[PDB]
Amino acid sequence: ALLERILARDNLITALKRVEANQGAPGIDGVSTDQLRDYIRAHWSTIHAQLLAGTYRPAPVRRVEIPKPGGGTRQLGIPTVVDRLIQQAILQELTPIFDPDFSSSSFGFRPGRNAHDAVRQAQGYIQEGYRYVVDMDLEKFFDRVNHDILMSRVARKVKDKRVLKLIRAYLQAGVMIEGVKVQTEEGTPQGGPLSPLLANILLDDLDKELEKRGLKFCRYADDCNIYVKSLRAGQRVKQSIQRFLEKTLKLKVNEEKSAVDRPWKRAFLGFSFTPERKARIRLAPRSIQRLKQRIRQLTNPNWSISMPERIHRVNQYVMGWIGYFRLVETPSVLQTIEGWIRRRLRLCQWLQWKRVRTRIRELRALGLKETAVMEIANTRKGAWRTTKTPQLHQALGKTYWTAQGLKSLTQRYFELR
DNA sequence: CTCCAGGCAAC
RNA sequence: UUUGUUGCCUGGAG
Ligand SMILES: Nc1ncnc2c1ncn2[C@H]1C[C@H](O)[C@@H](COP(=O)(O)OP(=O)(O)OP(=O)(O)O)O1
Ligand SMILES: [Mg+2]
Repeated sequence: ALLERILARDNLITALKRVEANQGAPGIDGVSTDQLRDYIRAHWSTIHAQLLAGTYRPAPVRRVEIPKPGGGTRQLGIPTVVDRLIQQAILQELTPIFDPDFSSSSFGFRPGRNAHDAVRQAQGYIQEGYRYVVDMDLEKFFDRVNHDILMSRVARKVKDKRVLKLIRAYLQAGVMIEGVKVQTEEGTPQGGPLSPLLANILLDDLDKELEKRGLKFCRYADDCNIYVKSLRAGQRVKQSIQRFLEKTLKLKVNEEKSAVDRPWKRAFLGFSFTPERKARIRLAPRSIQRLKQRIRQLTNPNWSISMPERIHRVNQYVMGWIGYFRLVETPSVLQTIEGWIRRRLRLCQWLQWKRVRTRIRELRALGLKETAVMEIANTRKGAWRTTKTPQLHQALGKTYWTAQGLKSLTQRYFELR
């Protein structure tokens, strides 16, 4: 049956190679992915037997506080490499049981689906005429998952008692706080490979309810939003759907994040929309802000890196960044921040030549005319002031940065379309 | 298409 | 320090 199919050699090797590919930091017992094979070779006889019997209670997860993009802190729960290995093996077999029967409009944590699919569908509704969003998000979503309501929804498709106990064991598994196991009454650990699937299994009913009501929506994990014809209809469905998941499913809603605003006045998966009669996809203000922040630190202040290395490091971020944000239909802002990147990249180039003699040497070598060299080389104007002067645009223009290895943001934006 | 390494995004 | 799912981007071996 199922737990036999989970523990098949072929399934465990694919689960092994995943854990090893991730190179995650060790769980509570300090064994890294680098010695996962040698661990299982030594202890599989004990592990294999113990878990199929129903007795195996897994190792408690490790608590790690990390920052979230919103502002606050996220409590991680890192299982042991073997518990990551086992959870992966469960996930690999449970996926084809549940995933085909998940909603058409569910895009989070699923294979062959991404954030772009969720945004394009969301755009489709506002483009047709449903020009008001019912934005929503849940408070501490993974932490506030009730074990009984989860396992009930798991029990619908998987009838095997051995795996239901195994999944519950991982839910039950505690946290090790300075050498004591603290029991977990509610919540799946953020860090267990099986946790995202379990999250979708619970919210599967939310999709079916919204599908039953005949509502247009796009879900990506807890970030769910429903699109409507007017604000009255949007306000109506907001508190109605709020009470559904709060009583039937028992999950709290984040009222700070949840709102019934216009779609172009809110952010959905790092994107927003435009006021236009056909609503174009644009960058969210935070998406621009985070790019700026990352470019500001990559360009060297008290940091100290080689110049061509920084061009490679900026390329490596920006080319990766535009890989995701290519979905936007506004090259104007992309042209602006590309120019801004160059102005930031001139700040380092300018500060590299501190003395005027080196400035005169480098500008003359670059091909700038002798009148322009002397006019700017010995200026009282600040570094950020001199970066936007006619002289430094000429000497260190887009032509220079392209010829010295810098990848054009807007070029690759077009080349990815 | 599967596999390897480096990265970027969403949650 | 930093786990996880999922998707893509760049290079390499089949
Ligand atoms: N880096 C991550 N590692 C592991 N799980 C994550 C990570 N980021 C997000 N998740 C998971 C766990 C979260 O409960 C779930 C929904 O994300 P998110 O809404 O950002 O956090 P949250 O729902 O726990 O808190 P919040 O109250 O701030 O919305 O996605
Ligand atoms: Mg949330």
